[PDB]
Amino acid sequence: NLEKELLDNFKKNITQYAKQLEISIEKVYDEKGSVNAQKDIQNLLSEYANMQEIGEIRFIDKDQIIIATTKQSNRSLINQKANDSSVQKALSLGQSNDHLILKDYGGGKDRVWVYNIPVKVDKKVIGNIYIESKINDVYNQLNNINQ
Amino acid sequence: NLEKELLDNFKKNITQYAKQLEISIEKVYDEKGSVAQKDIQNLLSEYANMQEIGEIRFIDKDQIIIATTKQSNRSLINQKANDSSVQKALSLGQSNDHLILKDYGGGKDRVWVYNIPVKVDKKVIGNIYIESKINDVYNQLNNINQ
Repeated sequence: NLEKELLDNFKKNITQYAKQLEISIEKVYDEKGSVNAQKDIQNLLSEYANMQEIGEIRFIDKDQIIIATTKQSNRSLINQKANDSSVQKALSLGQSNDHLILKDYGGGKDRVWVYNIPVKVDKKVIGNIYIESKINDVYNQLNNINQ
Repeated sequence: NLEKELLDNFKKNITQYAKQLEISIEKVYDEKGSVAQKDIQNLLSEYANMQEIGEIRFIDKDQIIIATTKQSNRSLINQKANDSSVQKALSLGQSNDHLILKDYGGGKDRVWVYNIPVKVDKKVIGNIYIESKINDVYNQLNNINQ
C-alpha cells in the first residue's frame, strides 16, 4: 500500500500549505480591504511557491480573471480568463477540488496534481487559489524502488 | 500548528519508505544469505535517491557499518558505528528518532535521524540508519513566516 500512502501524504501536505495561504490572503482582506489587499497577494503566492513540491500557484478572481502567478514565464496569462472548469467549480461551490493532469513543461508530458482552494472573506468567495504540484516526483521515486 | 503537521508529514514519509526498505532487505536475507550484499547496496542507493534523504547506512548486529549511500563516506565501511541510537534500536528491536545539528559544508543544519532495525525470523540482524533533510521543512516555514 506504499503507493497510496505516499500519494496521500504528498496531497495532504500541499492541502495543509494551501489552507494557510488561503487564511493569509483572507486576513489581508479583513485588515486592509479589497483594493489595498489585492497588492499583497503576489508576495504570499511567491513565498508559498518556493516549496519544492509546488510548480505554480495562480490567484484567480470571482470573474475568472488571472490576477497573479508565481511563474514569470506565464506573466502573459495575467488579466486573461482562466477558462478552467475546475476553477469555475471551486468558485461556484465554495469548495476545494482536485484532479490529475498530463502536462509537458519541456521534458515530455508529466503527471501533475491540480488543487483548487477558494478564498473566502466573510464567508463569501472572492477568488480561487490554483496550484500545480509536482506529484510526478512520488511516481518517479516509486519506480526507482520498484514499487 | 502548521508546524507540527508539516513536520509530522515529513517524518511519516520517511518512516513509510524506511519500512519498505526494511522489508526488502529482510527478504533478501531470508532467501540468500548474506553474503545478499550487492543487493543490499542497490536497495540503499535506490532509496537514497529520494530528495528528502541525505544518507542511508546499513549496520550489522555487531555495530559494524556494512554499506552507505554516500560516496564521501566510504571510509566508514567496516568501522564500528559508535552510535548510541543505533545501539538502542539493536537492543530494543524497535525504531527510534532524534534531531541533530550537522554541518555538511553550509553551516549547521537540523537533520532528522531515524533508525529501524532489520529482523529475520523475529531476531535483529542489523539496523537501517537514515539522515533526512528535515531542514527543508523549517526553511519553508521560515519563508512563509510560520
